[PDB]
Amino acid sequence: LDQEKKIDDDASAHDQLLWAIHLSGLDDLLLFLASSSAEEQWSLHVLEIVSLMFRDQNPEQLAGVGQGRLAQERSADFAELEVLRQREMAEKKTRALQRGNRHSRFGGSYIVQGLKSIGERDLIFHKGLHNLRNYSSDLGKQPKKVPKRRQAARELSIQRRSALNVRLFLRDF
Amino acid sequence: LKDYALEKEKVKKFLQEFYQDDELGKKQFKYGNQLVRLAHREQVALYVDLDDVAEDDPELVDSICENARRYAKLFADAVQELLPQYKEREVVNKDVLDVYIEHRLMMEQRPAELMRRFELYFQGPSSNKPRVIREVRADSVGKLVTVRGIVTRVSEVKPKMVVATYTCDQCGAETYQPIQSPTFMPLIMCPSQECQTNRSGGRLYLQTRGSRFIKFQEMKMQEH
Ligand SMILES: [Zn+2]
Repeated sequence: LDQEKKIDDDASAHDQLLWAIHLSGLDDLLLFLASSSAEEQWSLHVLEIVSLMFRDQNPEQLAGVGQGRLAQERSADFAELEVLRQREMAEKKTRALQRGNRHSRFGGSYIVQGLKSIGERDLIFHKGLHNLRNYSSDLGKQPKKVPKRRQAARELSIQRRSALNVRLFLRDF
Repeated sequence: LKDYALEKEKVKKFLQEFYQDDELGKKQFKYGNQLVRLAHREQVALYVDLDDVAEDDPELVDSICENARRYAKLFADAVQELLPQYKEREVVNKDVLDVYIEHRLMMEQRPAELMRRFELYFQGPSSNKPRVIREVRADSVGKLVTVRGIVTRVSEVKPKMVVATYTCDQCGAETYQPIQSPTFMPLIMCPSQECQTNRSGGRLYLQTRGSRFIKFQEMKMQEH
């Protein structure tokens, strides 16, 4: 859990292990054991080795690997960076409009005459005039603790693009 | 010691019925004529003179001098209970607190200390000779005293909170907190039944516009 924070296109410990298998040539021995009719007794073992080897990969993404991938992935990384930045800028501008251009201790209170409060009296609004354009009663409410039984299941791992050498080796394998 | 319920009625009788002659022997009720102005908000400070009180009850003067703060509160309560009797005009609202009180009254038609915009003071009796500062000893604690001295330090006029007015964000109700002590605890969460029974979590925002402030000034007197 400490060192699973590796960023994509980097050699994780599993990637380095697969590279060790590749350079040692045990991968070819696994192919031999899988193709051999005489040594069929080790089929379940070889299947488990291959499963743990291809643990992290996605088939279509792996099949798309090839010679010209470095330029493609570099340009894709730059474009995705700009897309993320533009989204964050848009959200920041929307929040800056939702709050006013006055500091938070700048006072002022309003009565929204049509809106009845939880009682019969008219709603008194304190969170600034800017918020009444998109007023909602849950502006200041704390969300609720989902109890342990009702907590939704979460996906067990993030996907990371492994090292390109290991991806090419796994494609060839 | 005395029954303050009866003392309040005695004070009402004095304020209603005392009279003095100012010009050509004509009779005027000097305190009724001022209660009219207080009711109309033409006058704010009422200086009641215990030399006038002495003309028909020296025992009341002794009680006031010996327990002044209690009797100051009693006189203020009596004056507030008397002003509706002397109402005969509509007030021109000039303070923003007048405007707020006007809308408070209309919404109630649709906080006594809050509705109380006047202030009452004892002008001391001449039988009480003026003391020096050194003569204001522990025996005179809680008692009306006249003291001569040199003013040597005066602060700026500051706003002293008298009645803090809050508004709730969830139920839209006003809450009031009279303040007697030199310090007080601000209110955080709404104590209204609508918020409490529903566990609404609505909190209170102080409204200086609706709260009552009074001019306050500290000074130091020094001996001659
Ligand atoms: Zn409330």
